[PDB]
Amino acid sequence: MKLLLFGYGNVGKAFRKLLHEKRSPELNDVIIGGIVTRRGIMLQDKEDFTPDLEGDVFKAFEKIKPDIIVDVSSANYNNGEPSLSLYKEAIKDGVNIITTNKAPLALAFNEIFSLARSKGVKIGFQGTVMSGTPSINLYRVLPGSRVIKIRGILNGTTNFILTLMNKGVSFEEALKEAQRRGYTLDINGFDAAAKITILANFMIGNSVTIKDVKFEGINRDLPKNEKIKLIAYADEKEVWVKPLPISQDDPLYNVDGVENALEITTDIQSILIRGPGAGPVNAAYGALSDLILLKRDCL
Amino acid sequence: MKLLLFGYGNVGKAFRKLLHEKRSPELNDVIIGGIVTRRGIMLQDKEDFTPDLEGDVFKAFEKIKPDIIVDVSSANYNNGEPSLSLYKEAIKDGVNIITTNKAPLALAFNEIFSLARSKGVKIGFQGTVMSGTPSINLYRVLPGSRVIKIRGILNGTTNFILTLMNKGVSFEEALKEAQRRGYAEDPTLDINGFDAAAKITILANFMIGNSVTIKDVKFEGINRDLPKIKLIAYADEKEVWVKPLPISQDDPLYNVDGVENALEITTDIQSILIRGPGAGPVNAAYGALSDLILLKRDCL
Repeated sequence: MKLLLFGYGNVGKAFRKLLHEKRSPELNDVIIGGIVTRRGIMLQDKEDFTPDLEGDVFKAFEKIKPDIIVDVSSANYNNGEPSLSLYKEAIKDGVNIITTNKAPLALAFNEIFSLARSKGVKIGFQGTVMSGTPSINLYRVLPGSRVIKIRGILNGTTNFILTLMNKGVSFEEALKEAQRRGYTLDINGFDAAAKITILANFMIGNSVTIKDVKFEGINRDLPKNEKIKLIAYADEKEVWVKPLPISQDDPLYNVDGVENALEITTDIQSILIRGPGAGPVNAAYGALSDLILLKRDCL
Repeated sequence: MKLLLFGYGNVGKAFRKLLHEKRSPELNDVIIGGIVTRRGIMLQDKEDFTPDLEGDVFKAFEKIKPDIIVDVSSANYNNGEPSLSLYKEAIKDGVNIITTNKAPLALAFNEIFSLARSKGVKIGFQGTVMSGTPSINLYRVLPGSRVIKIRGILNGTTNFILTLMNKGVSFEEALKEAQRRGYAEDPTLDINGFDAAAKITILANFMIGNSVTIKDVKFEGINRDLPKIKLIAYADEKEVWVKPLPISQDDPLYNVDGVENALEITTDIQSILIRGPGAGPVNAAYGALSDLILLKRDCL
């Protein structure tokens, strides 16, 4: 089974490493046939990217004819391209998709998944929400139950800053430190909004796009002497993201640092899952998990 | 596909109800060919149980020839019978098994699963641990990562009592309240840690892999000599135990209160925790229904 890996920053490199650690006999037959970035097309599997050809993901797709596309490229929220048209072409050609790239899903969920459903093509997208902590994939093992609402912390950067602020640290100092660690556009709540959009689509069955979500982020001026979290919320009627003061009896109170959490409420039960929501290995692991599930015929 | 439903107490009745709610198209062709209880064998799927024949689960099995056995019968921790023999006979007949009955798995996991793997038979057992809250099935979507250790709160009754004790209630008063809400009866058997030990045994077997039986678990319960304390069930490659321990405010198990259950799974890559409600007939039946759907998807 031949993969085309689209994107190769830290997540793409971590994925490649996971793949070479031979973690499941389900992946024995899996190779990376090509890697494409801004800088061109490498038609080999190497730790370091050196282009072999000039050209874009469409040229690479035609040349390689992969069985699976793994998209770990940067989210383009303006219009989702080129990943959006890439997924459509992959689906048309019977090529399964594994992705950590939120934009196409947050902009065009119903169109993409309807098209995939019709063609029997599979999409793994665990990596788009809460990295390697089952979220999408948790819902896969909650069959025959209707999700009524979801509430969570879905962004590592802002959780990390809000956690430090609660320890007496300044916004500015906290922001600095988040960046130093590998975490305007970073704190305005948008990332969480895209994530709740995807969850709302998948779990609630509410066909919404990032345009339907009321969100706002964090800043220097938030209330002092209160533990604040950036809460993402969706039910059958509304989808929003906003910073709220949280009380000690709230399950989300001690979800700190880059930890993320999702409270899923169904007809049968309310559950909560929590785990890291940032870190390239974690993101790469969400994609690896999808790849193994795909090989098991379980997406 | 034809099910044989072994047990028709609250879990079985809930299961039959969930099946009839048209919850997934995967269950379109699934019918219950028969229900068996202590009162005999009903060869029909009706809400109200009325036996058509006298006889035990083995007679029903031979008569119906089910594709799947769904075991929601009461756990017999003395020796796991008759469920243990039933599973072996089913496995050897190529009949898949969905179970909420902990006993055979707590006593003879490696024997049962080795046999199933040798025969290519599938076993759904999500319902045995944290009922409807993915636990077993959570691990099914955490592939390619070795589980190093697991820790959890696996028993609602003791957690409820300890939750009250942390808020300043005496052990005696907390137990009374537990008894008032029917969580404990002699409450001796409800608070001795055995239920948690059974569950952690199953989880250790499945997630960590080393053959362990309930006999290998060092477990103790709660009592009036405890001073935020939680009854922690723990397993790694070396050991499996249950004991009351103090938990820090930063610990993800800290607010797992009331009758809630939770499980923390630690791998090389990461630690994750899931929390849910822990016990109830509908919840347990939903664990079995989830297993059935995954079986129909061919994902067990």
